[PDB]
Amino acid sequence: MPHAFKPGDLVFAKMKGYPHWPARIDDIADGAVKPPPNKYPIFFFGTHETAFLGPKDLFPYDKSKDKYGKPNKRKGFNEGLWEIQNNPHASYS
Ligand SMILES: CS(=O)(=O)N1CCC(O)CC1
Repeated sequence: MPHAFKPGDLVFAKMKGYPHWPARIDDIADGAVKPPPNKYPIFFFGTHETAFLGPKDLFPYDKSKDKYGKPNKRKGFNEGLWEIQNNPHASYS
């Protein structure tokens, strides 16, 4: 059975107006801004941006890759696909 989400989990993250996007649950660094209650820090591969999202918008990567892991025109997406597949736990600072 599933556990709750935890830092390092790989997902497709969905925001309004964007296709399901390769992403990870981030850690919060000591001294860094924490997300709101009930939200996780989501690092989106390719664009390297963070947003705060709840589980409803988070699709586990293994299960979802066959549907969502196809090239997309949007900026950063295809770079994103390479990252999540090839070095999803790397520092992208
Ligand atoms: C799916 S995306 O384009 O990487 N996206 C992440 C950050 C958000 O605020 C909007 C842009």
